[PDB]
Amino acid sequence: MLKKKQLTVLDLHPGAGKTRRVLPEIVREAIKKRLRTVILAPTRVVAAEMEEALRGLPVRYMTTAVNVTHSGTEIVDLMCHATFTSRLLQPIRVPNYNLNIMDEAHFTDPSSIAARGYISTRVEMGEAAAIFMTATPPGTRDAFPDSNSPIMDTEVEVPERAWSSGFDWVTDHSGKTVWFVPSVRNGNEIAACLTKAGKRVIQLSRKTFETEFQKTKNQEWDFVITTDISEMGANFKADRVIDSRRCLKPVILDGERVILAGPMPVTHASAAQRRGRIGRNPNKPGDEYMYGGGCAETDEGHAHWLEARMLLDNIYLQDGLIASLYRPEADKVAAIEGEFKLRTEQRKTFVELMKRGDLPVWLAYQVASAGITYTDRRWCFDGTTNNTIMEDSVPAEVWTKYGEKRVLKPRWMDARVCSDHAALKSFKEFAAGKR
Ligand SMILES: COc1ccc2[nH]cc(CN(C)C)c2c1
Repeated sequence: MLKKKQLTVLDLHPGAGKTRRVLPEIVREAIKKRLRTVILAPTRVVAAEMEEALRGLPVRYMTTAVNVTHSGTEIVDLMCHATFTSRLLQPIRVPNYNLNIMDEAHFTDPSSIAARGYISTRVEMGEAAAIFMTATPPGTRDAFPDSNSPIMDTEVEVPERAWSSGFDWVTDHSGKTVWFVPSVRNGNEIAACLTKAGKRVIQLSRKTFETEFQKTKNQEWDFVITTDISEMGANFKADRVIDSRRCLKPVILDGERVILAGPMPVTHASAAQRRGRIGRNPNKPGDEYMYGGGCAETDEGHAHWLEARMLLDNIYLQDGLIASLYRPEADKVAAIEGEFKLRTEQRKTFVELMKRGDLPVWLAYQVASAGITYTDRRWCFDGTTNNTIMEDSVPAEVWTKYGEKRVLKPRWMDARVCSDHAALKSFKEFAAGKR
């Protein structure tokens, strides 16, 4: 696998040992060959599982995930997908890694797509080797891959709302259930229904993931209610997955606004990763997968692939050259390589709006490309009336940095800034100049 100009897709089935058995063998070989190596974890929870698997190999942990003292002699770096892309965008030297290993390489967050595009471009140029580890590479059509033990697959109607009757099979279960919901808000309503029926529920989403995931280890629980983030290598001691098979799709309408479309069907990759949370113990057959809909290729036209192009257009590769998307996912967006390339100062603004501002890529780009500076929040208030953000069915209001109460009415509307209570709270703090 470790020959230059090679990209290997390590597509062993979920629970086959990619992370705990194969990755340490690769790293040991890399260190033997003196290859400067990066290991890309999708989340800090995976970064911590990798540290355990790699314990006593010389690896530099470039993450808060882990508390380890580095010797300064490591040639193997480990960091999150998002950190890799972040450091590429910033005026910080990223070494030209000879070997690029991406774990959970199916991850469809914009920074992950961009990282794959950058790495695969370097391999295509003959500059580096790469290994993408995932049971579900781009365009997979198999929602039911092999498992360590047999799975009971049942097509069943799955609740997406509180229920009073008709789903006795959900609560009649005496084991532990991981339930994939299409949104935080939908998870909140299901979680409250289960709690009222006496169940112990933990809720996971992107913003709460590291903190809340520890509860699945530290305390007893009956249900985990999670968004699609638990597709990226999150392990549970569970015997059932309930899968809505639905997700929200960010969609850019008329180049002008982002809406959250759906819920609509997940991809086959997503369905296989949701299912792949169970059947992992060869000694525990008959884990159950209950699925509530079909799969479809809903990544086509999904805003994440356009956002990935915005990131890659702003990463230096060589002279004016621009990294392409990884070939199998390059048709998911109709974008012109370089159309989003920003001048030095606008690019700095773009980066800060993402890193400090915590704005979605698409929205960061609109602001930066309009020549607005990072701390100038007038655009949060000067949009058309149709861009008014609602809070409990009244216009949301914030005090501006000037001390004026104003209606939140952003010049560009991205539904992700107000998709749930936590998101809207964060965007109000931004509009107020609080970060
Ligand atoms: C106070 O102003 C309001 C309250 C409720 C509303 N429902 C629809 C609109 C108009 N839209 C631009 C928010 C509206 C305005």
